[PDB]
Amino acid sequence: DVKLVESGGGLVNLGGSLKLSCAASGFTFSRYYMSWVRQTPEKRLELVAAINHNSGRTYYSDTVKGRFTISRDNAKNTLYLQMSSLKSEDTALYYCTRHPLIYHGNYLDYWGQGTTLTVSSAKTTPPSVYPLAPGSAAQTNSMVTLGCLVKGYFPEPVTVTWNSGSLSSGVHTFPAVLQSDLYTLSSSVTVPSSTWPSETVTCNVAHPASSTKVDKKIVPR
Amino acid sequence: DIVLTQSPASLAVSLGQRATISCKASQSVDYDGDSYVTWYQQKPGQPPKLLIYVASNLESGIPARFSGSGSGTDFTLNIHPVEEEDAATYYCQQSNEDPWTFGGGTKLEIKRADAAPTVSIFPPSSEQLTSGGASVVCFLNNFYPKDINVKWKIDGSERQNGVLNSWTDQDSKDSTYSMSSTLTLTKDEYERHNSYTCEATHKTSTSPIVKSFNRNEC
Repeated sequence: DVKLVESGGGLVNLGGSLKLSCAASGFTFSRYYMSWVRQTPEKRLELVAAINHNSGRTYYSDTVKGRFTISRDNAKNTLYLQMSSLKSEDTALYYCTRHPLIYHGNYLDYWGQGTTLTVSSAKTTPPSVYPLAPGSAAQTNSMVTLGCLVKGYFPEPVTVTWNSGSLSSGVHTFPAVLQSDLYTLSSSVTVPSSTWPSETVTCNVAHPASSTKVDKKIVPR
Repeated sequence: DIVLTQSPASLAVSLGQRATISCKASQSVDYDGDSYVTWYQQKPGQPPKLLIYVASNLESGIPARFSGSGSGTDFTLNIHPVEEEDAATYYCQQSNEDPWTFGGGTKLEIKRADAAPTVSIFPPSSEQLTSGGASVVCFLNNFYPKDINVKWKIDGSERQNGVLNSWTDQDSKDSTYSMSSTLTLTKDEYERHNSYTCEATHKTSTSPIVKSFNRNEC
């Protein structure tokens, strides 16, 4: 099975530079056309650059022409994007993409998981993780809701877990919103009422850009 | 460049029904027996998958419920019947001219029955007050029609500055939506008022769902 896994993304300053990598397996890499496509925060997709099987031909969008460089090593089964003079507009999730052979299949056959690029003057900041518990006069029905407030981090992403996975089926983690220059998001979980007093409920919160990880037990009031 | 505009931006279709997504191109894209238009499906947090290539060729493995058509400047994707896991943003891509161009995408919302939100409200944590801040959080969970309204009232006085709302993507398991609204203010501000109220209005009730606490009560 074809698999593409990209890496090297993270925060970088304006005017800055950073090289992305895409690792390929499950197919004869030397036969294929390869491209980078980026998805903006607002979900628009755009092909930044492409390269053929033998590095004989490369294409760049006009917005990246002269700042980016695409390369490949057919022996290592790796593709690269060398970026420079980074602008805020470059901020995106970058996928590497395979083309099918010979107009056979679709002009982009397979995509990776993406690696994230944040171009910004703002600084890497870990979050504060506050516990959200109901007041002592709480909502005593068959189920109770609890949460954590993950506030003041930068850049994306965060990951939120609850009791390290076991509580997945009742979790809503809401997408982050941007304030002064910091993301806040929240996350709820529901658990039978007859469980919350006597049982631990714990949000696991990681922020990879700051190598943060904290787990906050939710305590009643 | 070939601008690719996708209407509508979102479409809500019931399970069993048909969905159709349009992709209009600013110039013709039809290179003879081949119109080079691709459709891609993206579930949130997932990487896009190839759905249809060269306008109407079904890629290997995709269900026959997905089909593609069109010529010149007008192209179309159909899914029929729609099923649960078609919740996604579908994209059209041109590839007859450099630069290869994408449409802005069209979200397909799954149309289920009306369901009212479960509302819950949460005081500022001791641990936040200690740092000199105060956020009050309200959860409107598992509701349908995405459409809602949250009123944040302080001592029975609507307030709106410092309010941050977020919406989740439609739920894969039950096709509902969910939202959080968070009122933030400083600790001192928090300490000048008694009642903090989250009110939710949804098309399934004329009576608002009202959830509150008093800072002074117990």
